[PDB]
Amino acid sequence: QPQLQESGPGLVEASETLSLTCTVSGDSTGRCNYFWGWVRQPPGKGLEWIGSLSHCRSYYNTDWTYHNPSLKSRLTISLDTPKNQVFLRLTSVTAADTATYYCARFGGEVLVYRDWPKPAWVDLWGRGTLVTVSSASTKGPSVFPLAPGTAALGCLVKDYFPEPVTVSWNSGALTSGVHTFPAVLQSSGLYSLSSVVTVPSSSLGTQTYICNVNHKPSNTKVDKRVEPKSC
Amino acid sequence: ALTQPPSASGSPGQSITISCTGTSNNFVSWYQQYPGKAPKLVIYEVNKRPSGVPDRFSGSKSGSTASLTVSGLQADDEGVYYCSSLVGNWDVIFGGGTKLTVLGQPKAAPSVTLFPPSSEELQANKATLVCLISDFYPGAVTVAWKADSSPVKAGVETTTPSKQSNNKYAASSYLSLTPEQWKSHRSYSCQVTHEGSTVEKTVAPTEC
Repeated sequence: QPQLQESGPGLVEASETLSLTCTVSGDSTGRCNYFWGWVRQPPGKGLEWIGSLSHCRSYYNTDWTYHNPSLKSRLTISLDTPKNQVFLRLTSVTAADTATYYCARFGGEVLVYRDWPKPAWVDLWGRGTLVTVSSASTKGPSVFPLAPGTAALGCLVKDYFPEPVTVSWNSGALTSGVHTFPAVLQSSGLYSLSSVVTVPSSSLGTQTYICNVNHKPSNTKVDKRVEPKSC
Repeated sequence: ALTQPPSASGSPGQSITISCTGTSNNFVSWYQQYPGKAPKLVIYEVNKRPSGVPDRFSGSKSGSTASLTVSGLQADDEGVYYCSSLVGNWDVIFGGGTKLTVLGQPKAAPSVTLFPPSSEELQANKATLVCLISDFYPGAVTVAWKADSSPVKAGVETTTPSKQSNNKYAASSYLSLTPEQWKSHRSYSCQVTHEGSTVEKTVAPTEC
């Protein structure tokens, strides 16, 4: 089957330019059958249309370009049909433009239409490429305690870059009841995550609980003792 | 805009239908997506199936509602389904997605623990309320935050549910505040909706 392959930088600094190329194989972008364009998906969120365009060989005019209105002012999409490539350029980016970007082939009322073509559905998707937007340099985490039948306690692991961090408890001696969550990318362009463990309430006065945070990209390890609150 | 329910579920072999409201024309489509993978078109033009898509998937629509039916649910039908339509002259929009769970274990309501900002974070001039949501199934929730009795939208980040070691699901949600915001309100709440229940936990700056 045909393939759409995205290429381009996976990390772009804030207010700078996000550029991607899509290389089409096994089909020709110079057909009047389809539009070519882009869709993105922020981590943990839904799909968002970016836009699509057409430029086919014909005896009439076939140049059409449609953009998502909320992106248009900083959006350029283009086709180089001889190279069988589609291009995306998004300027003035912020962390909020962090997303998996998908090359997309759109069908609909395209070849035969009334008034204007109406590409409506994507029948071929690229694998997708994750582009993270942050101006951060490598930075180790700050670690704060989430202080506590059973009780939950944890560590809030803040403001690090890039991914990933890993977390253990009591140098690995505490594994039962542990859950470490996925990170969130914050508007600062830094990540945070939490790690939690559920333990017996009766152990809080007498058992020591330390989270061990490893951030290999910054060669940082942080150990944080989590104590019961004074109230 | 297109609106979909957050979650749908059924047992293997059963039929399920998920709705998408806000549609109009016949340029309705449906996509299936697995974690960490690209969506796949399963229905286009209301009821047409691409080659290779099982006849177990069908589409219908009435007026301002479109529906995807999956008959004979199979485990690997589990995933997130997006509806989509052409709107205006030539725009494409998407629904927010429905997580379709193919039931493989008992339903379980979430346990919710809400941590106030730590003294140490407040001393660092930041404040994060941490709402930790655990031991639930199906793995889909919606999280809302309140300041006193008022909805709060800004400063909220929520992770996608993922499996715990015991194979139930957990999720996390964060409300970022300034220390002044935290101290100036009577309380803050994390409200977690799961299937037909809501569980709300509340914390206060004046209480421990």
